[PDB]
Amino acid sequence: GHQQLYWSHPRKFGQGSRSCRVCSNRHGLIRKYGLNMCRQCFRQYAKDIGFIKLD
Amino acid sequence: AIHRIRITLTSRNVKSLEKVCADLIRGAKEKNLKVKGPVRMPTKTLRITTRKTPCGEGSKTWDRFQMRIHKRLIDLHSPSEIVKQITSISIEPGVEVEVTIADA
Amino acid sequence: RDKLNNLVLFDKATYDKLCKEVPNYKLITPAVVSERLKIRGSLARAALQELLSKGLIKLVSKHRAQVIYTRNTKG
Amino acid sequence: MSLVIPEKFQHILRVLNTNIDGRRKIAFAITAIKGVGRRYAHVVLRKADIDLTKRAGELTEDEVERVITIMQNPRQYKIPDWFLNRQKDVKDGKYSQVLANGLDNKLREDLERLKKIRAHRGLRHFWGLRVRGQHTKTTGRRGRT
Amino acid sequence: MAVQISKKRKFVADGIFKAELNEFLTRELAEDGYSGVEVRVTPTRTEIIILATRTQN
Amino acid sequence: PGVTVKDVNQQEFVRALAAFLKKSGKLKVPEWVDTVKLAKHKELAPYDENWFYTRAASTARHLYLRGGAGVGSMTKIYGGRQRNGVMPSHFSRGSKSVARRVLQALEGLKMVEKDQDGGRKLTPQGQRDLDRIAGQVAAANKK
Amino acid sequence: DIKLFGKWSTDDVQINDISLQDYIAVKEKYAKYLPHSAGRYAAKRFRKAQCPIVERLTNSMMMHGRNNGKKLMTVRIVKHAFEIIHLLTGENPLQVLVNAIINSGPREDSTRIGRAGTVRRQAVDVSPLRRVNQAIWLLCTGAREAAFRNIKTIAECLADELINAAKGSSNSYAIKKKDELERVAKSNR
Amino acid sequence: SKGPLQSVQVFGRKKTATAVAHCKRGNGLIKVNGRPLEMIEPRTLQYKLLEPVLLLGKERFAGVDIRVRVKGGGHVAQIYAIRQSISKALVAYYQKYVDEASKKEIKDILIQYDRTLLVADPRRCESKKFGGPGARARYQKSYR
Amino acid sequence: MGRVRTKTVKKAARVIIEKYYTRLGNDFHTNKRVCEEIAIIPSKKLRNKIAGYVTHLMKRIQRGPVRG
RNA sequence: CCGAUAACGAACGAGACUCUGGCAUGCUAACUAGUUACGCGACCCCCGAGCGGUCGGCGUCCCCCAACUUCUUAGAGGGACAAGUGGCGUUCAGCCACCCGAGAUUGAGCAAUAACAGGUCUGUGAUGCCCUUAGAUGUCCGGGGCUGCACGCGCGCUACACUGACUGGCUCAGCGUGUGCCUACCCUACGCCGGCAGGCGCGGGUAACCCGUUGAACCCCAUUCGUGAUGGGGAUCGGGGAUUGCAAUUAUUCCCCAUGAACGAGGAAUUCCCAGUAAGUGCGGGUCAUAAGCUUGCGUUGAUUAAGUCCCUGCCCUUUGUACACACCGCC
Ligand SMILES: [Mg+2]
Repeated sequence: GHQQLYWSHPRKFGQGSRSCRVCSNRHGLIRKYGLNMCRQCFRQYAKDIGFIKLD
Repeated sequence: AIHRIRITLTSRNVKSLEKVCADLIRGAKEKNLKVKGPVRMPTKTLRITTRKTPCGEGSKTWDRFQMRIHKRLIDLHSPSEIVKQITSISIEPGVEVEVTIADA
Repeated sequence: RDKLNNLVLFDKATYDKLCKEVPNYKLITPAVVSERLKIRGSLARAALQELLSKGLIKLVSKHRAQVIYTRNTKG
Repeated sequence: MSLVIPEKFQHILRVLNTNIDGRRKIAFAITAIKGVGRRYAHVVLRKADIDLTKRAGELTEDEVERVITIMQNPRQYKIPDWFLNRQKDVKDGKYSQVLANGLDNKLREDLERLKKIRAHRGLRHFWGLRVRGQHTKTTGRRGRT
Repeated sequence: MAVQISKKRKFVADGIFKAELNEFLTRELAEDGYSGVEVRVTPTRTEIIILATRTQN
Repeated sequence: PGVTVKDVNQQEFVRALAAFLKKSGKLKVPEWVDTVKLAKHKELAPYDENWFYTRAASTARHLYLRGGAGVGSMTKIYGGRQRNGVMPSHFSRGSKSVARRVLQALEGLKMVEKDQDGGRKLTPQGQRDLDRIAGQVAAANKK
Repeated sequence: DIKLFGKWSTDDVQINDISLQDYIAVKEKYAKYLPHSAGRYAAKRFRKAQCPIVERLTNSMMMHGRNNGKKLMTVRIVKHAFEIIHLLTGENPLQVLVNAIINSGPREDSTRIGRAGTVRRQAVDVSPLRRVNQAIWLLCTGAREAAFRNIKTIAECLADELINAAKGSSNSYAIKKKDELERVAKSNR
Repeated sequence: SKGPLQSVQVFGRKKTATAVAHCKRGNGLIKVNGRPLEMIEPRTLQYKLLEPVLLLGKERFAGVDIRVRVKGGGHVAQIYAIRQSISKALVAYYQKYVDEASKKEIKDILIQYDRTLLVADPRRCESKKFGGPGARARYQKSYR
Repeated sequence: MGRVRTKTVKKAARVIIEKYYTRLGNDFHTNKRVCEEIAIIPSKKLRNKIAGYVTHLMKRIQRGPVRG
């Protein structure tokens, strides 16, 4: 409808408040260190970010 | 002026962090500054465990991602003025440097 | 072997049995006297501490779960 | 002294509508009364001023009726209001602690009220199902087959 | 202080920034012989190097 | 041959000081001591009626070990395992007001003072009394 | 000499059989004040042999779920029980234990894979190390089973288990399961 | 009569349990964390604390004061570090203040009875893996 | 068990022995140090494993005709 | 890997490699870690010590106004290689025991060619094809649902107790984490109120600076219980009170008073495992406005049997037969 009810329902928390910054998905989010990255996109940029595998 | 300056360095590779430590304190040693030793702060290990598969089928295998953060503190406390003598930074990529007066 | 239903408190026929033959054998615990005189076991702890104040029975261990006593030297 | 069993001994008593064993501790004997729990028992013996280690079978009859009447009027014997059962009553609002068959029929009164108003818990209780909203998928099968 | 962020969040944010930068550089400069990005960032100002085989385009 | 409370068994000492407080009943023993549980993780109230003298004796001995503790620091020390029923066991602290009213009554005895910072520590008067019972419980240990 | 638990000097005890003379470890070389040691005895074969047998009984006394790591409760009940047997017999508790070990060690057994007559097929005699290992377990289990639904405790249950094994009265579960084994081994020769 | 600066500080660690002894020339006295050697939580295991001192005789301890401190570990692993620290501190005093022949007559008794009094236990832990609930334990795999 | 030496460790060890026979003896720790300046071995673990094979080969070449 | 050798020279994998734990009183450092010494106090002493003892009570980078790295932290390095002795072995390749040694097998990560019609188009502004596209299979809003139960299956937690439960006292960890671009929501010291769940102010920490000396659980020492479906057990259910959120009914969660169910060691079958293992046992992280019975990690306590075999189940090399080649779940 009009601007008053097109986005009426609040989204201050929950999965609806936070989405992935890369693939724009609300599942598998890694909020540790405020990554806000998709569970698979995190591995995609793992080398670029600097997370190495040691053990 | 009379000043005391605390310098802290933080990077991801210890080799270039020990190099940026070495050359800065070495120049002060020639410039007659009283340099406290490099304070090796405990290394912050940023570990994240993430499921390898994107779909959830398999033998339930994970992935352990380590990220090492090393901090070293160097104190440049000579009784005389220090700020004008040290103007260069001569820093390298991968490190973050910091200047702070001992007041705060 | 359906229930033990031991007397919670003594009567005349077991009060004298405790005080005439129990301080006669070396191996005495609240457990052993329970299977001999058919007593409860909480009462046995009360009776044993009575006999320690009466002074006819020596102490050996005194632990919170395994408290043991003994007879004095004979002869 | 581990003395002999008291002569005036009730092997099993009879308090209100139930019986308590006289061969055990008095505090854990009155817990056999429906509505009377352990925490209730170990606060009414302190407020009635009695020995604790005494067995249930050596309570004198005036001590017996004292503990009963202490629990019979818990509102006026320094017992805190957050310790009763039917506190903030639906029926009359007053704060009560019932320890008899009246507890059983006040559970009946609450249950029949839910049936009357046909709430969700009333209907769930009618069918015999769980009412606390837990999963019914794989449990509760012992009472079925 | 509260003005800044912790070292844990700061380095992660920089890694996020590098990953965002490289992906955009690859996407915008796909046909331009682009290879990779190395950033030599100083607190005074940020400075970025784009590695490519052909610079006239 | 001096005697310090740290030089003997603490368990024998803490019972000695609780009875010492029992005879000198000037301590503020509140009106609900016969009612409450000492902790959230405890299902049964303690058997001893003078558990208040027990807790006061316990915390004073602790304050000599280290000062600056607050109400939260006490309830952390006095915390214990919670069975939690069907769920796996957790850890829970004690009762906050129980520690708070014990601590308040201690200044009623004038043996502990609030610090310049948060928490409280011993007065030399309280330090005198803690070691005062330490001497006699050490003498009773030898003889 | 070592005064285990403050008393019961280890220099007086003996092993009556030479198959076990070098496979029991209460000697003066293995004389320890306390039966508790994180000595890493079991990291190698033929190395638990030099582990003190009192230590081995202590380790083997904790079983069945709730008691697998709890060792302080075990050492204390071992201490309570050893005074109990010393009281009930008048002599060295290690001598009570050593007689229990020898008399409860199953001298032979039987083990096969194929179709069997009753339980096993062929009789194979055990090693002296197996003799000590099985005797320790059988004594521990007899105490463990005797203290499950009775008012008696672990120390006294272990006491009668060791005593009935040491003398021999077919009341010890350590010898009763031993003879039940010897019957099957002899019959399946 | 007032000889200054005759002291050593010797540690011992096992299963992360750290004990640091402050050995000094003084009266025969043993204290850990300001507490008597006898007054300690594991009275059942106190004979392990008495095990070093008994095996050497208080003659060697009369002219030595020991001040141990513990900053971690468990309960019984704490003791096994403590007893090692005490004996190693004593033989370190005897190493650099008297002849090491005195160290030999006291080292051989330590090494013959238990090498843990001189060489600490090196086994620490093993990390848990994502296959199951433990370092080696795996979950209950099921086929139907 | 499981300490047999791979091709890499054996091949370099044979070569350096027959090139610097005059500069090599039978002490292991001396042997592990000579190989540092006559061969650039990136691994400290690899260099003293070679020297372990060097001591064995020197112990046999002093008595019999090794293939080196 | 040694050896012969129609082979010769090689490639990858294994090995090697990184990280992790193990000794380093060797070096370098350390007021965002401390230890000793000294000087103040406070107490117990005193018959009297007086360098008696304790203090995580105060101090000596509150820059002239102590020394040092033993404890802590992390860099540079060393150190282990079957180095030495005996034996076995072609006396080679290599194997076994042992002295000395911190360690004589610490665990992970990586992981060859080739393949599966194995899983993912519900991760992606990765995508082909097909479908829909305005009464939308797009998007928004409200409500319901994913919870629903005669039943079977699988992963798990809690018990059946006395090697225990309850009550009080004593007394210890290491991981690791904390205030937001979007995006609102941190971790909490202390003081007061409430019995508890909680509430109200005074701060601190963007962190070896505060939580936090992370006073965890287990256990240690004493009390009650006393072999009963019991003070085991807490299932089911009633009443009441609090926080989070617009929203708590189908009960988010927690607390308090109540009922106290089955269950008294579990059939056929079957999982995991060789030393800091299993197991007991709590604590971090993730999921999170609200949160763990899960999961990923950490810590406390710490055993038994075994140093072997191809018997049941499979695997690798060689030989062999095949009517198999979708390859024995074959063929016929
Ligand atoms: Mg009751």
